[PDB]
Amino acid sequence: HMLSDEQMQIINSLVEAHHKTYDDSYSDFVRFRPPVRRLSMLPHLADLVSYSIQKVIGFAKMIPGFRDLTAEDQIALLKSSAIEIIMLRSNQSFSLEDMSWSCGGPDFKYCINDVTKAGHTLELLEPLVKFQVGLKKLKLHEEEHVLLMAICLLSPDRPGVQDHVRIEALQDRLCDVLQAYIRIQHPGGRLLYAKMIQKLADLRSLNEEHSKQYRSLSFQPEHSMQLTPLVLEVFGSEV
Amino acid sequence: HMLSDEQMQIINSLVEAHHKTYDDSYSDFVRFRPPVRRLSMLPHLADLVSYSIQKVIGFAKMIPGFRDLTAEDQIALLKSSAIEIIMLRSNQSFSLEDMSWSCGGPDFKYCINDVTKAGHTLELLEPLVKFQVGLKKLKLHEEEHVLLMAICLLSPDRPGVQDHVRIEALQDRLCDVLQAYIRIQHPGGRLLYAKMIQKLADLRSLNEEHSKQYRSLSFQPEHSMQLTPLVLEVFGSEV
Amino acid sequence: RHKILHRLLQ
Amino acid sequence: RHKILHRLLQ
Ligand SMILES: CCCc1cc(C(O)(CC)CC)ccc1-c1cc(OCc2ccc(CO)c(CO)c2)ccc1CC
Ligand SMILES: CCCc1cc(C(O)(CC)CC)ccc1-c1cc(OCc2ccc(CO)c(CO)c2)ccc1CC
Repeated sequence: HMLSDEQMQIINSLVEAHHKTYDDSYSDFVRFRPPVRRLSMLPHLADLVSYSIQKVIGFAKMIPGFRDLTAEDQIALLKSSAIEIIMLRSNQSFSLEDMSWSCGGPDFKYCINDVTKAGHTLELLEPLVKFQVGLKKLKLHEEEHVLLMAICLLSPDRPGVQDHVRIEALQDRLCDVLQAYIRIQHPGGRLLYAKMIQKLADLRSLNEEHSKQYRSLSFQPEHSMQLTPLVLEVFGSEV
Repeated sequence: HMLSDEQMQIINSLVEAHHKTYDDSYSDFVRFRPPVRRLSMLPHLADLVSYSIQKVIGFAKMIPGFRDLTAEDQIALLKSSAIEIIMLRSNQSFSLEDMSWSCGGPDFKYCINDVTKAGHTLELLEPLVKFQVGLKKLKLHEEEHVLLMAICLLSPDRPGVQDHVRIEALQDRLCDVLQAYIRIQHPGGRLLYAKMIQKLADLRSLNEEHSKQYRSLSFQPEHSMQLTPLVLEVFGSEV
Repeated sequence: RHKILHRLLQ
Repeated sequence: RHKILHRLLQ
């Protein structure tokens, strides 16, 4: 069988949005507070993460349907899933070799070494890298990788979501394409779809862990003053 | 006549505090978000200013007497005068030659050129530079320069101050030393004290102007998200 | 309540 | 109310 135009349109809409919100040159990183190898990485990583939220937001605004949700629902979806979309989008720079994130080169090559001095512990980093490695192995296509981000972001089972039904539709019309594409365009992708959805479940645990650790950090002003207004607002607890 | 030990003690206490909170190497500037020559300077200047607040706070905590005020009064004094202390402390790097702020070298040499793309207008920059030039000419001693900062910061006529009387005492015991020192240790400083107090009055107008312009900028989230948590909190309107 | 998120979302 | 100012002031 084969996909339909409507479906193909969705894929081109997403893939484009990703391209438009993910700079392969990573030249924006030079504008972050310099990396430094006591939480010496917090400034640079905080900037990287804030910057990523801005990209994740830009991506969402282009997911077809998303822009028609209520401003309230849009936020609820972002606040709860932004951290997962960031973990998903960051895989495109994760390297199995050096086991790190290589972004344009040195200074922007975050080994498990430097990633420690950002306020988080192994209780997060361990599962995180484990995730990046596992995910990196599914050698997804750009099309599938971008779909998974739109699916993750359009999960109606996030706290705060009002219309936990219209979002159900959207995510469903999304999982359809993913299932289809994998069937029609991915050789040896018979057990893929199921492996991907499992990743979305792993993102839930990582989300939980990051949340706990973020709270402890964020409670200490000597540390929260190192963050950015956007990071504070998005990862904040304001209802 | 000559000063007393008590007075001399105050001067050594201040001068030391200034030395301890003002790095002549300006090596901390490398850690700011890089300067960039549309409000391209906002990131770097926001970082410079946030960093300066931290220094101004550190200075205050060492002004004798200040630490005994109520936590509430301490804040009221900082929130209202921090911007003036920064303008006063920044003079130590202002250069009459190039008419700019030279901090360790290039990238950190802010001409009236780059200082424009930070969100402020000539309605502030004009009087500001005018101030820096005028002040730079009073060729103050470190002792007098540091006293003027402690006097400015201990003004009881700032909104929010509760004990507008105990602070009156402190600032007074401060103006005493300044008047004395200028008399006993500054040749040709007969008309100085009066010129200095006039500067404290100019700082009031600059403060007013910055406040107006800060409000407009700070009202636009695309811009306020460029600031830091400390800058937002200190220049904020929270009562 | 979510000043920056709003401005960014339009 | 002034979280960071407080922590810095001690
Ligand atoms: C999921 C954890 C997100 C995270 C949050 C925080 C805070 O909670 C908020 C600031 C701290 C209070 C600090 C550091 C980190 C972090 C960032 C990394 O960057 C990958 C990097 C990030 C993004 C992209 C694209 O968005 C790429 C390129 O693909 C590379 C790698 C590892 C870590 C954990 C230490
Ligand atoms: C009084 C104005 C303070 C100011 C506020 C803001 C904001 O209101 C808050 C972030 C913008 C929203 C942005 C830029 C500026 C600024 C900083 C300068 O730095 C001197 C520089 C600053 C400090 C020190 C020491 O503390 C030295 C070294 O002596 C040099 C020179 C000129 C300017 C006006 C454009």
